[PDB]
Amino acid sequence: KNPKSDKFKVKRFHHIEFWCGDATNVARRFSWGLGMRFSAKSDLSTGNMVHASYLLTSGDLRFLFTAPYSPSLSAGEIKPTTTASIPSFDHGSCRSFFSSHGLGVRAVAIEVEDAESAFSISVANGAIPSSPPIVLNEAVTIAEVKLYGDVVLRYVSYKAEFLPGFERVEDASSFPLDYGIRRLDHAVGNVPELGPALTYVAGFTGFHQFSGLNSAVLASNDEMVLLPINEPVHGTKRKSQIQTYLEHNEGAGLQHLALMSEDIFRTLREMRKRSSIGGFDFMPSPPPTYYQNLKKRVGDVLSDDQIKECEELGILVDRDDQGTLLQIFTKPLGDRPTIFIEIIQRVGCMMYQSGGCGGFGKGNFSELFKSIEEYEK
Amino acid sequence: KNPKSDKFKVKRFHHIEFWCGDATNVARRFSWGLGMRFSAKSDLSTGNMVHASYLLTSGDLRFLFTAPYSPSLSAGEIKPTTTASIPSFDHGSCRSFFSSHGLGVRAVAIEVEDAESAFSISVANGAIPSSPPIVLNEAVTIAEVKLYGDVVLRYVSYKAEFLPGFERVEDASSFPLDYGIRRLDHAVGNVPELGPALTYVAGFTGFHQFSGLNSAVLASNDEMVLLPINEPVHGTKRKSQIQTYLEHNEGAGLQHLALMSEDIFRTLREMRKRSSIGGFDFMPSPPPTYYQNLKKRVGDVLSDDQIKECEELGILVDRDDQGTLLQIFTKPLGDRPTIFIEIIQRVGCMMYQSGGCGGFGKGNFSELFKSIEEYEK
Ligand SMILES: Cc1c(Cl)ccc(C(=O)C2=C(O)C(=O)N(C3CC3)[C@@H]2C)c1Cl
Ligand SMILES: Cc1c(Cl)ccc(C(=O)C2=C(O)C(=O)N(C3CC3)[C@@H]2C)c1Cl
Ligand SMILES: [Co+2]
Ligand SMILES: [Co+2]
Repeated sequence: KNPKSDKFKVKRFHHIEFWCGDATNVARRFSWGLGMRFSAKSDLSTGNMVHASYLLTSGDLRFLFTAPYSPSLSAGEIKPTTTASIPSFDHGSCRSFFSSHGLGVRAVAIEVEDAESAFSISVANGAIPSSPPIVLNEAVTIAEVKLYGDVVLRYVSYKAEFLPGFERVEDASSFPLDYGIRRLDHAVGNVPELGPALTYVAGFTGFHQFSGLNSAVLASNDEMVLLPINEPVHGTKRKSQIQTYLEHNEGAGLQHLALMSEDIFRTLREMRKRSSIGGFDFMPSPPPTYYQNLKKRVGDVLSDDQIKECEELGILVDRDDQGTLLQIFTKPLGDRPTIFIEIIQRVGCMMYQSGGCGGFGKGNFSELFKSIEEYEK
Repeated sequence: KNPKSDKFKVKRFHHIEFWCGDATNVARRFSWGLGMRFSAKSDLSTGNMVHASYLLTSGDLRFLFTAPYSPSLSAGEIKPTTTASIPSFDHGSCRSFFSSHGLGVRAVAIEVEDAESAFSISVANGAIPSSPPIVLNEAVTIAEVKLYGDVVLRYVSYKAEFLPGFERVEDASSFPLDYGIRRLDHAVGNVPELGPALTYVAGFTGFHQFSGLNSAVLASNDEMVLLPINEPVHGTKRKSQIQTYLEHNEGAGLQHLALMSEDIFRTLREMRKRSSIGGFDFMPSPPPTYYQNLKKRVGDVLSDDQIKECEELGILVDRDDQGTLLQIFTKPLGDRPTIFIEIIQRVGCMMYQSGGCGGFGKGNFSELFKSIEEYEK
């Protein structure tokens, strides 16, 4: 059931912004690890005396990496005279965020029809304002409300190239890496209490509802903006990974980003080639029994060769009543056991493909448990 | 003239420690960019609840990358019960350093015969103590004094593998990258006033003395520990890069690290291959006239082919009365126009090769000026 109750017109995920201590080194690591091209910058070389911001792109996926300069470079400026390209940026907020949480997502940005209306309607419906709507070069409007923890939901709307004040990067610096990643599929938050988090976010957006944790997914009208939220389940034998996250992150925050690949086998071949030379590591592969048991579960979707390819790369597979899900998880992206990345490809639900086709892989919890147990053998 | 006036026995450069906001992403970027292997770690997986520290090595060169965890993970500990592997580490000092200076070198570490004696003698001769000598697992002694700005000179001595509490890394994670870099040749500081900086450092070590700036080099007895220091020259047409450094760094600090290569042509081929895919960029190449003029200056040292190889890679060449110097500079390593890296190879002064053979390239200032002028043509 989809009531289509969005309180304002939402289009697609637009970008994800990481707050960093040094944007250069994080961006370069991510570019090589994920096969994303450098495509825009806003920094000293573009007149920005406030923050260094570098944009990576792969297909429609946009990762922004931002770090503060010394406040002294901009101590003469005031907000009317600011050289910052992202007016919501604040030196103190950024340093407080990174010292508290370490490297992580500050903003989940969605493109909307009218960012000022989205902000006003959100706040009228309980959203905690973070940064009021600001019109950038009479062309782009940006506004921010609190989502969970110190993560904001960022609204962006365009009258008619990332943001004003960002320059496209020189093609010499812009090497066309591409491992097949094409768009953000979902962005997941960890909170202490799921109920109040859902009530808050669904309250101001109108988004509808789509071991160790309880979870639920909020979705926009066409279910292309997908925001799962997790809470820990206390008192289990194995301590909840959600609780470990909250402890190491100093509270609620973004847990994982799911990136859709147009060819998950190629993406994982390419990423795994680079794991030990600057890229990303992957969680331990499931035991061979998991792949033995995949014939009975998805034998009608993937051939024996395609499932063998999954076993090589450590891919996981799940299936709902509508489609099939291929997925795999990186180790944490930084020092702390907090944020990680999921690579995903979905099969089925063709009308274009409908959002969330195949679910989010919750069947893989019991199947992995069963798998290791019967693997022990 | 070399008075050999060291006030304590100094061996070689031991390691350079960067203070980071996220050690993982910086270390992985540096590993790929410079061809250095991951060889030791101290972090949550080794029982360290205080800081994440990752060691990269290439030949004898050791780069350490350290970032703080949430203080809450170790809030129950006291210094006697600390899980930190580097006892001088302090959460507050580290966060203050990175917010003030951004990514940069916290410690220039030299190996000495007796770190406690070096500390005591240094402090008796004017050194400002930073961290008193601590004996680690009855095996290694570590102590720190202020060098300049918030950079410390770190003494390490071994009774008889990096530091106790560091684990060698699993060979799967340890990919044997190597672009030919073999050791640290010199480490350079920028200060506001050269005179008082020299008087201070030469005062407590006994080290002897070996446009836009004035500079001087302090050296140990065998001139294998080499510490150049720069000050800005004010009032020139083109603003001093030393002054720009001081402004963007919020004061004195480490300007560049010079890394000796056993084959600078191979190192630069390998690094330049990776510039646009996660590695390091290099400063703009000198004009062809510079390479035209190299026949008259070093035609007896490098063949026409070897000088052509220099022109391809943008290498610079200088020469004193004792040897020849091949050098090239990266763009800044991080967001701010502060720290960069020099790659170097020295030819001549064979006895082993004596330290500083060929100087530090100060002849390249006037030669580059002349070169661009006569290039304009
Ligand atoms: C480690 C692991 C496995 Cl074994 C399987 C799926 C995912 C995953 O991506 C999740 C989401 O996107 C979501 O909404 N989830 C809820 C349970 C519905 C899961 C947590 C993860 Cl992290
Ligand atoms: C941009 C540039 C050029 Cl054009 C040539 C050499 C170096 C260099 O490495 C320096 C040192 O190591 C040192 O002691 N130096 C003093 C002058 C004696 C220079 C600055 C640099 Cl940065
Ligand atoms: Co997911
Ligand atoms: Co130098």
